[PDB]
Amino acid sequence: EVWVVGMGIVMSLIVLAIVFGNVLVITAIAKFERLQTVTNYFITSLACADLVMGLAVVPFGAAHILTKTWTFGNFWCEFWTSIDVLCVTASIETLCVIAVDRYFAITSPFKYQSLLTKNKARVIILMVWIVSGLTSFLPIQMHWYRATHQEAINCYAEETCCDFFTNQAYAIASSIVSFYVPLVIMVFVYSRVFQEAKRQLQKIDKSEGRFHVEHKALKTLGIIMGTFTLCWLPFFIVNIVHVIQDNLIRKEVYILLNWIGYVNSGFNPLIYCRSPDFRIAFQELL
Amino acid sequence: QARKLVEQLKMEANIDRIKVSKAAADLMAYCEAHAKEDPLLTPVPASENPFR
Amino acid sequence: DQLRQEAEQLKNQIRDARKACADATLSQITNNIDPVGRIQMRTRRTLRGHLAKIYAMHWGTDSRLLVSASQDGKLIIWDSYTTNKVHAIPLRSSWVMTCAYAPSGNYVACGGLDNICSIYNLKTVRVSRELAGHTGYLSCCRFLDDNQIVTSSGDTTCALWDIETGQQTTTFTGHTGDVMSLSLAPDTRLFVSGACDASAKLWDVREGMCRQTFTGHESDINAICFFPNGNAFATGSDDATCRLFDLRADQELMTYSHDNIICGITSVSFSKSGRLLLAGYDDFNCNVWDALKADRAGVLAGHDNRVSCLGVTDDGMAVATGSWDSFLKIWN
Amino acid sequence: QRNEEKAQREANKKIEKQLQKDKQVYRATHRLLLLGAGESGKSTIVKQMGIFETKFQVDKVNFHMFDVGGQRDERRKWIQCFNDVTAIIFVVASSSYNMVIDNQTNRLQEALNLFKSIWNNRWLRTISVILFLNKQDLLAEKVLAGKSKIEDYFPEFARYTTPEDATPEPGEDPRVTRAKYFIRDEFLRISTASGDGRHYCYPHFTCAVDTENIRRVFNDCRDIIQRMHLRQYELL
Ligand SMILES: CN[C@@H]1CCc2c(ccc(O)c2O)[C@H]1O
Repeated sequence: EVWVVGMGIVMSLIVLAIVFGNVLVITAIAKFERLQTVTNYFITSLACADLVMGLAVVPFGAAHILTKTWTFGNFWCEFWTSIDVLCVTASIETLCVIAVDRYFAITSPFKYQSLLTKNKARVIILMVWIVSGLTSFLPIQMHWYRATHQEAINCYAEETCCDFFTNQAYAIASSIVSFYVPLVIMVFVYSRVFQEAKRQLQKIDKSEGRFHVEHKALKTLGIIMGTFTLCWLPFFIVNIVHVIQDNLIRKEVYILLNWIGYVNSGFNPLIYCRSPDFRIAFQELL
Repeated sequence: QARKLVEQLKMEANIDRIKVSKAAADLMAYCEAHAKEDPLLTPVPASENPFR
Repeated sequence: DQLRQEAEQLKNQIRDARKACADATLSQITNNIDPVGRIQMRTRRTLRGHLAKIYAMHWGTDSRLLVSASQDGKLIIWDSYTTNKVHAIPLRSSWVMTCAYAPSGNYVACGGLDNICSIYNLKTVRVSRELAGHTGYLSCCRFLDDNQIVTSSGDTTCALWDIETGQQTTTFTGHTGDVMSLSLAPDTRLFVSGACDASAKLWDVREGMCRQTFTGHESDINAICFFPNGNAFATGSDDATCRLFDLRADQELMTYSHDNIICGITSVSFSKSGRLLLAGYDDFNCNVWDALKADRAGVLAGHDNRVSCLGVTDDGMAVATGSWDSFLKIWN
Repeated sequence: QRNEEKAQREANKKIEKQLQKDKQVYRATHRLLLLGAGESGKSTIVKQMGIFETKFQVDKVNFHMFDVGGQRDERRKWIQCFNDVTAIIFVVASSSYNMVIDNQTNRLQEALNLFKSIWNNRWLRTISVILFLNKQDLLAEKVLAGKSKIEDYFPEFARYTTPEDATPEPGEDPRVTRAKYFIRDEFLRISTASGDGRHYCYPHFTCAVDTENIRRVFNDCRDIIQRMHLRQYELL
């Protein structure tokens, strides 16, 4: 049982890190009024999504994988799956919203102070969570997601086993809603922002080239994008494949990639809370 | 010019100064006598506190 | 050149006399006095609604009402007990450097980078009178009564105004710097002012003449306030030192400074009993100084930017700090 | 009893609505400070584009410029009120390298000292400066004539060499170009050393005849806000 103990320790460390980071950033936002900013509202929404993930689906999923059987009821299986889809969709779409906000900030500086306001940030967050719920609770709870092959219906009939079997159409639609569309939007906006940064650096080199007066931009963009891309891209490509091809993807690989995607919730506060104000707030709190 | 300045200094010079011990004693006596009425120095009960 | 020599001789005589009357420092007398101990202050009410940084504030005769001035061009009047905005006054000039709430409770005056001093009638909210005549930015204004106001401006001269006639009744010249703040004595007879030069002077309102000059500081003076007794006053300097002067002894008594702070004091106020010298700082926090012992009692922190205003109620119940962060935190 | 509370609540609601309406305008406007040598450039640029406040809107963006009113003050304690402005517009007479105002060296050492004081001010550690070298034509006329020598008033001009990477005017004498770049390079040497990427200086060789200075100010403000947003994140 050494391997089981090691896996349990690893998942316990993962959930502890996720919960700790999320509660830290949320309480840093809540306690100090200086941190309350229109972008920080999106940061808070992402932190809340990651906190719900770490509190709900990481521990129950760990218990399921260690026990190899679902102790709780079928309704609880459905609710856990719905919460998982909700958390993933909300987190990724909130990352997309943050990217769009930054794109509007750099690209249109004069109109930024009017295009985004404190009142409309709440509307944007509500829309993101409503879309996540509609793509998560509506199909899962009203039972539209289920497949029809013998293994899937056998798993559905038995309340002991809780595993994800889904239709091709729902899998494709959920993947497009959750990851692929936000991925495209984020790639476009970040390419535009990087182009703007390069243009500004060229202007600076033109004005003050003689005096000493884009590695930083590349490093920041790589940290922001690669961590999100490397965590979720394999999971979503295999998610599309395993409904495209029945026997292409094994269950163990699917779960491994799903948990690799889960780790992105813990990684998010490190990426998005490196500002000096957040660092000072964290030092003051702890 | 400097005539106004020197006249002002002359007017300011003709003044009476008490010993610093007397002034310190007066300030200390005032602080001790009016110490009871100070809410910041001795916090008032929450019932008597208007803001709290 | 002979006049300069006479002035130097008079200054030397003044220094010799002040040294002669100096017998024992205030610390020597106050050593036997027990310290106030650690003082814990927490924000009771937080006032929000200012668009830009807050530069000045003034309490009312009743402790409920206070008026605040901000560079956004608004002069908001709050209600401390219920945390409500009684009035919000638009301003002709966005830049305002001072405000005052009349003892009668009816008039509010604010001035700024524009030379005009504007007085607003609360109970009638329009500009009752625009007081013009200065050639510099106003720094501090206080009300002698419902009809008389004294202002401090960027030029070296202060002035006493008459609201009914809108003219300078008397002007207080003879100073050598941009006056940064002034305070009125508990009786309306006297007032003092500190400025960019190290000198802080005392003026007699009725006669119009200067009486005493204190040059203890080594840099500019940004804040000033009388002791509640009215026979002493403490000045806040652009350096780290805050000093307390005496009118009767005509010299500095004690200096409030610490080696751990190098910023400049921007606001000074006294407690009702006079044993606490609350002084704002260019640092984001505020310090509370034991006046008689120069030992720090408490620290007032919670402002994200430098504190530019500070006041203590007439009954001594509340302390409010107005920082460049658009908030008015009321302490107790 | 309850009537007073209801009245205060209604007054607070009305005042809060008015404050939100005022915020909708305040957040969308930009404040600029027109600071510089008071003997040159104020009248021309203000016409081209205790206190004087002029508002000009370009590309549906509301700007608002404040002139200090020419308060004769060696020490500027009112400059701390301008720690939130979008930019500081500095106007310097580039043609005054020989004039002497109790007179300063050239009025240009005075301009450099003023620029250094503004640049290194504690309250202006973030505010960028838009710099205008007004009276360009008079400087060219002075340089063309041999009556006054720049190297006499400015010792470093003798060892100065024109920059290889430069954009001279389509029709300009080489000596005038060298003098213009020298005057520009003094201000940029002052600006680049103290700065740490928070604020930058934008030089401009403006002239009284030119009427496109509003567009230049708009572009510099856009670049200032864009660079501030980029540096707010780890980018740039
Ligand atoms: C049970 N694990 C689920 C299965 C499918 C899925 C996930 C997350 C986001 C989606 O859009 C999905 O379609 C995974 O977390």
